[PDB]
This record gives sequence, C-alpha cells and structure tokens, in this order.
Amino acid sequence: ELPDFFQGKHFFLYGEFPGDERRKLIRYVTAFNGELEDYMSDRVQFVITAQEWDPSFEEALMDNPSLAFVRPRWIYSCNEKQKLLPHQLYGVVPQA
Repeated sequence: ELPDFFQGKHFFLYGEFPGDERRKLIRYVTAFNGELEDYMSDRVQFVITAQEWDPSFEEALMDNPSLAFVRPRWIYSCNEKQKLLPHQLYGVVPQA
C-alpha cells in the first residue's frame, strides 16, 4: 500500500508554483500522509518552495525555528525512492 513517511509533518507550499506542480506536491504529500497547511502558522514544519529565500522566512523563523525550507525536488525524490529523505539535501538557504 501507501508508505506513510510524512506521518505527522505539516507542509506549506510557499512559492508561485507551475499549477500542476502544486497538485503533484499536494498529491505526493497527502499521499504519504503528509499534513498540508493553507497558511504559515506554528503547525508548519516544512515550507516547500520552488522560489527563492524570502525575508518572510526570517520573521517566520524568528517565531518558529523548527522550520525547514525545502524545495519540491525533495518531495519528489522522496517518493521516487519510497523513503523519507533528509530535506537537508534539498534545502533553501538565503544565499549570503
């Protein structure tokens, strides 16, 4: 059946996404039993973004440090292996 590695992890798609991508994500997330948020709030553990580092992150960060800023590629490869991959490999850091 369906592997449930996103168990109790909440996501947030931050970017401007290529329409069907958002779908894929959501498909893939919920598919793996991921939780999906409709707004940045304390529940969030991973912010998925195709976009680039945003000042927003920081303030969000300095209010909820646990945050991960991963790029979609993670969510894919995750499925693409049927395993929880360290988001670190697919991270988003302000470049500076």
